[PDB]
Amino acid sequence: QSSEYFQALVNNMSFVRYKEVYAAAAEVLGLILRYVMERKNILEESLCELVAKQLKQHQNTMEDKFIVCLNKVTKSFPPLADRFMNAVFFLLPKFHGVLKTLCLEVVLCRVEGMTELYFQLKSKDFVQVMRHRDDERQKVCLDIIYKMMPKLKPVELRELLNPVVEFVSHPSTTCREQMYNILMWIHDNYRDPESETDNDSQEIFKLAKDVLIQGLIDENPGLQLIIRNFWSHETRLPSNTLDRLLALNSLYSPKIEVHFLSLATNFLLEMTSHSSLITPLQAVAQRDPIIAKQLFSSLFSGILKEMDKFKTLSEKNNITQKLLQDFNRFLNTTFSFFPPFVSCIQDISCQHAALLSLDPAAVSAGCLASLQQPVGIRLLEEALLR
Amino acid sequence: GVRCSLLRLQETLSAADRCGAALAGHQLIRGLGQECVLSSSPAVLALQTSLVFSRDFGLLVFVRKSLNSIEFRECREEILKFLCIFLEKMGQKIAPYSVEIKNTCTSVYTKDRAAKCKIPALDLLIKLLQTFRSSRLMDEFKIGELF
Amino acid sequence: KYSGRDSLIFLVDASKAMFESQSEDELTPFDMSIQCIQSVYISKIISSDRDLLAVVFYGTEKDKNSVNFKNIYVLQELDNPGAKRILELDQFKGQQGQKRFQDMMGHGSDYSLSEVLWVCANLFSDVQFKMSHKRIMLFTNEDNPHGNDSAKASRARTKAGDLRDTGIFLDLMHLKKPGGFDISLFYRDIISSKLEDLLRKVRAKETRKRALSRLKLKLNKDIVISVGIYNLVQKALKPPPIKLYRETNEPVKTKTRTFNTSTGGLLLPSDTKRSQIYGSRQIILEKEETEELKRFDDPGLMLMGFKPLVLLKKHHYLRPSLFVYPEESLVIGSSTLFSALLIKCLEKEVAALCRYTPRRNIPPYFVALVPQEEELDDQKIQVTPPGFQLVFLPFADDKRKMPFTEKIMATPEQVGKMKAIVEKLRFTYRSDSFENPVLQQHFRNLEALALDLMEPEQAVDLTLPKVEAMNKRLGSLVDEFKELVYPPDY
DNA sequence: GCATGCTCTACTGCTTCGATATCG
DNA sequence: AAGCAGTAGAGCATGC
Repeated sequence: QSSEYFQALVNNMSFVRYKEVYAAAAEVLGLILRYVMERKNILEESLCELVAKQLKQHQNTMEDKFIVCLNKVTKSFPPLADRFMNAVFFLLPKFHGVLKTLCLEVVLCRVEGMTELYFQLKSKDFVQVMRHRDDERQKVCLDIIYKMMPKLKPVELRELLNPVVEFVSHPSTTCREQMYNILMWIHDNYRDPESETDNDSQEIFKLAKDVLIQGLIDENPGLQLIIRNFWSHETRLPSNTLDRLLALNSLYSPKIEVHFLSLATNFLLEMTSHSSLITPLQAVAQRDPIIAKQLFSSLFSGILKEMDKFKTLSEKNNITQKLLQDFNRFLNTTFSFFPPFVSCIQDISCQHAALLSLDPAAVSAGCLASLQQPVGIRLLEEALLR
Repeated sequence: GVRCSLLRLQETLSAADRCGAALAGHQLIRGLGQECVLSSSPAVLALQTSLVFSRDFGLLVFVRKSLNSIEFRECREEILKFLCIFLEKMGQKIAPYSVEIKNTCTSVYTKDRAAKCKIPALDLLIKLLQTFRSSRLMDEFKIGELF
Repeated sequence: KYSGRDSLIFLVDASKAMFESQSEDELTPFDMSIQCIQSVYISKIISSDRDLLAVVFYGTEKDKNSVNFKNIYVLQELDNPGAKRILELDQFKGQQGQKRFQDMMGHGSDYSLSEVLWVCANLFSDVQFKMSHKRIMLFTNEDNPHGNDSAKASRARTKAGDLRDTGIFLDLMHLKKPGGFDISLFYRDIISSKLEDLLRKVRAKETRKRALSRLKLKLNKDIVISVGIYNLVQKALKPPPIKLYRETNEPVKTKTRTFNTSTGGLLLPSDTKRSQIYGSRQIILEKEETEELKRFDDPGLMLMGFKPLVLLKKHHYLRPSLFVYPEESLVIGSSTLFSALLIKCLEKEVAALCRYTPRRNIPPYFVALVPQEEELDDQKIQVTPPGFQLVFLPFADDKRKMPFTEKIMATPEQVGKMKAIVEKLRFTYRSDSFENPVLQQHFRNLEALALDLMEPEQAVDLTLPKVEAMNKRLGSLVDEFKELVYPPDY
């Protein structure tokens, strides 16, 4: 008879004695529950409530093996948290060790079929358990945040992007992979086609722009290749010829200028299509800064000479005024001075007959502590003429 | 990168909630024990032993302060059993910082109550006097009063 | 659990009407609630002084908590009872106390809902000790806080279902708006009036359950049975008199030594011996020999045959009688033999005799073990323990003797008059309630400096008899009962 | 075949509270 | 007497 078999199984699960026996009991209980969940004919509604009464009898007199067994059961069975959601949210505080990881790994599988989720976790001082240097906790909490973000309000999303973007000093490429995935969500979905609904809904766009550029000097390859394949897409930087250069200044962010010249020619040369010679240039560019300086400073003048046909006279004044403004912004906002960059802007400005009036109060202040004085002297003398 | 957690530990204790100061001190002293033993460049090791040893702020004065309590036991215990690994990362170059550690451990023994922390004070004194042998450096410690 | 404790959240209503005098001029229910709160804290400061307490007012204008929801403001965190916390809770009496509440928060708002149960739950979800009881004594009056919208009531009863999921037990103290059972509204799918008990039946007690000894009884040499030896008349007295340094309010923690052989110095306890002196000759021992000569047996109980319950007279005792019971912790399955031996002792009225050495080193004493059976009815009336009782017997020099040379007769007329007197003075003895005069006046005298109300409350004596209430119960038979057969007449 | 990296549960020991013999 | 933690003799997997 079927009504004694599983009863012996679950009464053995009640033998709270050894790390092998009840763990294996909960594991294969989850497996048989999953196969009868797909095999929805009969015999579920006895043993579900049998292990449920065993767990309810378990809970009050013992808790450690209760949470271990519930984690083991919901490791392969989703909906047996619905009878214990207030239980797990109740005794989530004031556990430590691996057991808090067990609670959070339980609650990961039920942050989809929930209503009014954020109040409890905000009451559980969640900004204290996103700031403990264990690794599995900090991976699983970002993994629930990637699910509990797209039901939230910006007045708490701005509270949530304040302690999660202190993870740009983190090991473990999957943790920063989650971190540069949630921001890749948030910048993709807060593009605001003239919404302007808040200060906070335009605050998190800025502090999500700040990291999706600063993560281009990652101390790992491949993870950079993810973000580069994202940036070389449509609706990030357009791809005719000039619009990439015209938008390419705004992702400056002087945390990166060391790499910025090599990155500029990299994005500029990515949209390329007597072939074998252009790819060794991008091979040599990102180790020797000097030939990167020369390549950028020659591509620039080539484009700005071959645009006399296209984008005619009434547009040229707009483009030159914006580029003058942007070069002013570069020289005003840099804090770490880079000589084969400072010389690059002051060696492309001293050729075109609209950018010579660059910034006489800031050019000298750059070239006096950049120690690239004989291009600043040449720039000011050529502007002092004509 | 250190002295941030040092001043954080120094300033977090004065107000109430004497379990929050305990957990924060546990976390930050674990941070110091992670981020000071890992370094190996010898001038920077001298920088660390000149950073954690200051006459106004530091671990010695922080453990001097809150001994009139019962809530700062775990952090003080971690400090007093961390210093017997810090006396073995370095050596007899600590000798002009010795008598303060001797007086610290002597008052911590003759002032506290629980032998969860009273024994590690005698552990630091029994490591230190075993190290610094019978020389000129035994005339600072008044053995005639210690006995 | 033995070192487990019990919490208590006191929830006080203040929105509109409980602050009202009910159009009366006797007392407001708000100050009645503060009377009850201050009395239960003045009781549990000395009765059970390790429980966890909290007090929360709901519905007001401001809000200070850890979750920042409206109309919820606490004053105390879950903690031990603090005399400073009751010296700040006693100021909310009278019109000026009501004014003080009104100018530190006021009252009145669109008050709470499920969210006050939420802040009770998150008050419980934080303290890291062990919990056994978790009760909420709500102080409110009305019987529909959902008097306009049904979603409030639906989410309130769902939230009460989720609080009974983990099982937090709430049972309010309903105030006397009709003085009793008339407003029987739909406040019944939440929970599963009497306040004079909480006002004064909790004066000074203590609560504990330990074991005091876990020994074994040997019948022949090889019948070992594991027993626990509990005590049930604790013979309590006052907490100890700590010494204090004068000005800075600190303890002393003094020391002691021995030295001075007219040379000075310090002598260790290693060189110390014991001695006794008779006139000139002194017998000298070491302390090991002194503690050695009180060694006669192992720790345990030793069977020495049986006795019937007829010779051990109740004139004989020397000890507060203990109680013994079998436990299945050391020797597996000995309660089976204990239940069988209990059955045959209650069926054949027999009682055992034993030799007792409780601690690991003690001279023996002869005890007698007497059977005992429970009493019960439907109200879980558990009043007598099922098991054995230990009466202690004297040995040799205890029973002294009187000079024994006195015997006079009497004459049977006074038996009926004395029957009339004892039936005038007849009463069933007790069930409790003969509380301690010295300890009661001591704890009230400590209370007088604790809360500084005005003075020592004169704790009423109860050991004295009501002399007038037995004078008038007797009547004017006193003088004939003196000189009916024995006139003094100088 | 000797000297290290890595788990492991029973033993023992300190704290907390309560109870009993002791000189005065 | 309850209970609370943490050491440590005792084995397994591994290198020279």
